[PDB]
Amino acid sequence: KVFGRCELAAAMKRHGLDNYRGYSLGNWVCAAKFESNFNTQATNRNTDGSTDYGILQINSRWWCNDGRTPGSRNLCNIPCSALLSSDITASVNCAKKIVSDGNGMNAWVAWRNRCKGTDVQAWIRGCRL
Ligand SMILES: CC(=O)N[C@@H]1[C@@H](O)[C@H](O[C@@H]2O[C@H](CO)[C@@H](O[C@@H]3O[C@H](CO)[C@@H](O[C@@H]4O[C@H](CO)[C@@H](O)[C@H](O)[C@H]4NC(C)=O)[C@H](O)[C@H]3NC(C)=O)[C@H](O)[C@H]2NC(C)=O)[C@@H](CO)O[C@H]1O
Ligand SMILES: [Cl-]
Ligand SMILES: [Cl-]
Ligand SMILES: [Cl-]
Ligand SMILES: [Cl-]
Ligand code: NA
Repeated sequence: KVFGRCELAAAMKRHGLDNYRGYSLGNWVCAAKFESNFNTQATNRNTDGSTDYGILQINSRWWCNDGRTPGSRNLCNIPCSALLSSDITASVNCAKKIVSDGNGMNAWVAWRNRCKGTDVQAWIRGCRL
């Protein structure tokens, strides 16, 4: 599923991601834009053999099981394929664990390089919410 911008903002807010660990909704929408282009089916292979999955490009080295990242963890206790669902519940629940793990949203490379420090509230402009 390719979400619209406000559609994704609304889904994230409903699932309690807005202001989670102090990160306003626009931070999360910006992160999703540049991680996945709002596409729940996005995947990307990393140099270490891990893969990033879904709307928030969650990495199999730490967070989910894909059976092909030897020596990795599965800290969200989920198959990585669950992070590709049109329903973003699994991705949001896992993202809450990630952003709580010490480094905040710096876990998302695209957030750190393209969203952090910018006018992220613009990502929810026009949305009813
Ligand atoms: C080349 C490149 O940049 N590729 C991107 C991927 O790196 C990225 O997916 C992210 O992958 C990184 C690296 O594996 C991962 O970051 C690591 O996360 C773990 C878990 O949170 C950290 O370990 C914690 O460190 C804190 C701080 O000391 C400890 O307090 C805590 O106890 C540790 N937790 C555990 C379980 O040990 C690592 O420190 C951290 N490493 C680095 C270098 O930051 C991110 O979590 C991954 N992000 C996501 C969203 O999964 C991927 C993301 O889409 O994007 C690639 O492009
Ligand atoms: Cl957009
Ligand atoms: Cl594995
Ligand atoms: Cl980047
Ligand atoms: Cl915001
Ligand atoms: Na894993």
